[PDB]
Amino acid sequence: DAFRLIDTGALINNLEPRQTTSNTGLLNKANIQALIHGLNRHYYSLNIDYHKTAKETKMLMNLHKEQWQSGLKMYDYEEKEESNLAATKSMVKIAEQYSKRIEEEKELTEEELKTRYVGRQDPKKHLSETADETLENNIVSVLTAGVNSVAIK
Amino acid sequence: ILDKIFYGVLDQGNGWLYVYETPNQDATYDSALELVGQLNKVVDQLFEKASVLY
Amino acid sequence: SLVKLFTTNELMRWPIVQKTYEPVLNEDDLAFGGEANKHHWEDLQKRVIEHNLRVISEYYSRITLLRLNELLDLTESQTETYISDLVNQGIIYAKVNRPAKIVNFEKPKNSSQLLNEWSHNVDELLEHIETIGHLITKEEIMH
Amino acid sequence: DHNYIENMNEMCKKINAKEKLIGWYHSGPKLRASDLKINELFKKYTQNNPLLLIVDVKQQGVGLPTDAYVAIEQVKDDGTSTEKTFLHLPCTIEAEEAEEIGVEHLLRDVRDQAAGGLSIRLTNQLKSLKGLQSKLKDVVEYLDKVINKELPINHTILGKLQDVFNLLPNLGTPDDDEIDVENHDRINISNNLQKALTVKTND
Amino acid sequence: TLEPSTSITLAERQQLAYDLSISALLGDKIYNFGELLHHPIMETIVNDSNYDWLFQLLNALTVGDFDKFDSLIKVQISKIPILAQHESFLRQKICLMTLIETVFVKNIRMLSFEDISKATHLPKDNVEHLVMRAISLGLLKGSIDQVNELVTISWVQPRIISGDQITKMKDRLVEWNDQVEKLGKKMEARGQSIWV
Repeated sequence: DAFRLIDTGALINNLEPRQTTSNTGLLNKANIQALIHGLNRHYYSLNIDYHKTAKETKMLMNLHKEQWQSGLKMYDYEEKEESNLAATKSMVKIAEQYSKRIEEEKELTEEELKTRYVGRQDPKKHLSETADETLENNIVSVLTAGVNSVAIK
Repeated sequence: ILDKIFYGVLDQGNGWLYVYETPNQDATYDSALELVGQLNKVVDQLFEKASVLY
Repeated sequence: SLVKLFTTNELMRWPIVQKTYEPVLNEDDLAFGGEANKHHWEDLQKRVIEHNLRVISEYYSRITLLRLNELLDLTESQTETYISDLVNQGIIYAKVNRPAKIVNFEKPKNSSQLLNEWSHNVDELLEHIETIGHLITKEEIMH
Repeated sequence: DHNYIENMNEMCKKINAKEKLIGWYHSGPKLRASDLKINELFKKYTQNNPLLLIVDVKQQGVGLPTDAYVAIEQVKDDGTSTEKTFLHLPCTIEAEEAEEIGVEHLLRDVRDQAAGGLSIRLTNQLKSLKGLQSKLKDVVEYLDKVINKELPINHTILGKLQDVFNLLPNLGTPDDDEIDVENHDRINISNNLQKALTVKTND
Repeated sequence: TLEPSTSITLAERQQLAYDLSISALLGDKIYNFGELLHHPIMETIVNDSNYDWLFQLLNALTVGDFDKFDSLIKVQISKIPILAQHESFLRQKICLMTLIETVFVKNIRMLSFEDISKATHLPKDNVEHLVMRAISLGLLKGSIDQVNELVTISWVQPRIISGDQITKMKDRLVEWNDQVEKLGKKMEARGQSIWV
């Protein structure tokens, strides 16, 4: 945060509005009590913006030589095996919760439905997210193996 | 062989004993049967609930 | 020359090494020499044949049984007995076929094993074309 | 101005006395064999071989604009009576905790070196092929010049290419059979998961 | 690192060169026969009486001609008694040289035993000794299958890259350029919708 003194003289004659003229008025007001008291009775707090050239931006942004090469680098295959097995197993356990849920859960009063049938930590949604993340990955996995084989030989 | 303690097969007309020490079948495919298995129960339930709409 | 022989992987044949060391090392007492010691000289053969087998498993992945019997200068049945005994000690991993056709020395390749190795081969070529390029930049400077 | 370097240095150590002189940056574009002499000057001050870190300021391409080179004196099999030379060294980038958070605060891009979702990585597979092609092409036209335009026979370059041909993949190996087993596994799991999403949306 | 000074007498310079060649014949892992000719030490005097039979043995080994080795060897073994006492070492080098040459230039990484036997002018019994000796020296690594009568190499030791060979590399890479390239096109075209 950045600050610039105010003169006591300004505050005594109540001439302080001069310093806060023609502005958007966005002031950080985080931190109060003694700190804020001191600030109001001594300095003025105003915004900080960060300006940078696009030359600077690009140098920083650029990463490794091996960055643009990585797609033919591939995971060790013992880990892909492990991952395939973990996902099939996990969904099974949340699927139990989901079957129990739609036994009933067609009455009334929203919040009660969620406590009765464990609609909190909702199983349908948590399952839909895991199922898809794993599905997309497995497309990437195959894609790399086939390409590696064929491109090189 | 039948107890399973070397679990192989006896080739009678060639009078040789084949021994295979391969453990039980791949885990991954079996775990798929369990996942698909649940899903059938999910669908039966889904149709009853949906009967009201039809 | 004896110790280095038994720790090198050149194939040595019992009937040959025998004649060699008879007028030199067998004269010397202890282990060889005397009458008690001549009943120690005998065991030496065994040690040799079993050191040949250990090398042979690693180098020849498939070898015919018959060739092995000539090389070790042993009868077939005997040869078969020593192989079984060696697999037992766990030194080597082998599959012996009693119809006396072929002896297969094999290392189980689980699916992972071949794939991971192959993984490394692909990665290293990627690294090689990039590095080869770095040193090519330099050659332009020199010319 | 030699003297300047010593005067600057002592104030700088007060700030942080961990730091030591280790070499010099050169503002590119590109290596010179006049640098060999330059390097030697710095070596007087330094207790380690000075690093010549060519930070190229022209930022050509999106690839790293650092090559690193160190002056080493080595003997060589050709006949040369000791050669003095600059050997390429691998350049990577690491940033501190303090530094890293500055990089991310600055950036406002969507990013695409993230290699995150199906979309970024979809691009990334194509990007790598063409990445390779450009490099490969450079190797190829360079080989023509060696046996036609009398660029020296640099035995090191050729020597390295042998590993590439020896460790090149092969088909009809029982590895190839192995890849097919894996391919079936991954498509298999893909289908069970595909059906599983059909159920959720239908609810 | 030899002083550029020519103060070291020509007689001394040749004499030492001579020694290297003799060692290299009788060695077991040296294939720098070509290296010597690319170094000044031999390069500048190639007319001397000593440098007839001697250079010729070396070029004999390189191409793996056993008829050329035989003829020379009869004469030379007599002249120098060193080669007589190391008769076995000298006989082996021609054989070793030839098996590795053939494995390098052949692009397939398996070769039948029959090819080696005729190539090397040795019976088939002697093939199994030679591959075994070679894996042990570490010149090559691989496996021996007697039931497909193949020897599968999996590693080759670095070698000088002759002129002719520089041309070969270019060829393998040109072919691999086209493989990369044709593949990239399909994949550029398909899935056009998404590259963002």
